[PDB]
Amino acid sequence: IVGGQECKDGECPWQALLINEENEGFCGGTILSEFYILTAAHCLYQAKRFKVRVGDRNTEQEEGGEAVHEVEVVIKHNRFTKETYDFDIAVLRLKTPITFRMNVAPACLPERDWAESTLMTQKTGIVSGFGRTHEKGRQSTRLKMLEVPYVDRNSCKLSSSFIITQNMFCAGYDTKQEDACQGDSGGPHVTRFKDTYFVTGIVSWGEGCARKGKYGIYTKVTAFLKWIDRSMKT
Amino acid sequence: LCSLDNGDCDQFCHEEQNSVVCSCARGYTLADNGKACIPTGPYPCGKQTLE
Ligand SMILES: O=C1[C@@H](NS(=O)(=O)c2cc3ncccc3s2)CCN1Cc1cc2ccncc2[nH]1
Ligand SMILES: [Ca+2]
Repeated sequence: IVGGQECKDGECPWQALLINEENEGFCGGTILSEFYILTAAHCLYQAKRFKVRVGDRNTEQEEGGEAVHEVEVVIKHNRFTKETYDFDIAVLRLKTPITFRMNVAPACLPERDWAESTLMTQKTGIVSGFGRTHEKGRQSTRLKMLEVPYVDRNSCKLSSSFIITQNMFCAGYDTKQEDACQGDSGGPHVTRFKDTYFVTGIVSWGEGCARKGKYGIYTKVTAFLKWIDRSMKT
Repeated sequence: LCSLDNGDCDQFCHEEQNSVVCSCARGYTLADNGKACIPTGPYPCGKQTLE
């Protein structure tokens, strides 16, 4: 995350991290329930073998609440397309259930219509992760969070150099040096409504990170709510 | 209706038969006032952890 602040104790409990064979995080995830993690389908190509760590806030000091979980099933969207990042969504069923505690809790799944009219019309959403703090920097050691305004679909479609399918949306700033980045991918985009956070997006991609005239592109979770529900039963 | 302050609902709002009906995410129970959402157990979804 470029800019923004680090998540303080218990502020981003739904944050999950996908870690590779060498224990380094390469993508993010969102805790949907004790058995399911919502991530980006394009991350499943980032590493051969990987696990999901939860309750982590400082990858440089075992604070106690951390918990590593093996992945039992990887449910990638059948229509995901590598060349364009379309249908960038995947659900992970864990071998063992996540025990909710401080810094380990799920994000709420909203209902499509209500989310699109009420949640996505909010001024802002919240993106978070352990991803780079600079376009060409190193991954972050501390979990960070950034308030990213929702971007008008057209101003966003116009700004992008690649096709913004109906399965994605834009968020972030036009010029302000604040934006998700590499490593944050697959991570959560949540919108707060009356002190309860609802998952509204999956960090998908972007042209660089926090570049001017460019925004952050997220997978439109509201367009895959029926899909998520079915994947969390198989 | 639901366009007016979310229909007074804590969470989901749907306009049925020209009326407003509130509902909640899995893990919550609609309060007796049919608007508020009460958590079913500990660590309900969408809530930052305090203990
Ligand atoms: O800079 C970049 C991107 N390269 S490109 O601009 O040439 C793009 C080429 C491309 N081709 C097809 C669809 C979308 C793109 S974007 C790819 C990922 N990344 C790194 C990157 C990952 C990430 C996650 C969240 N926010 C910003 C982010 N930038
Ligand atoms: Ca730690």
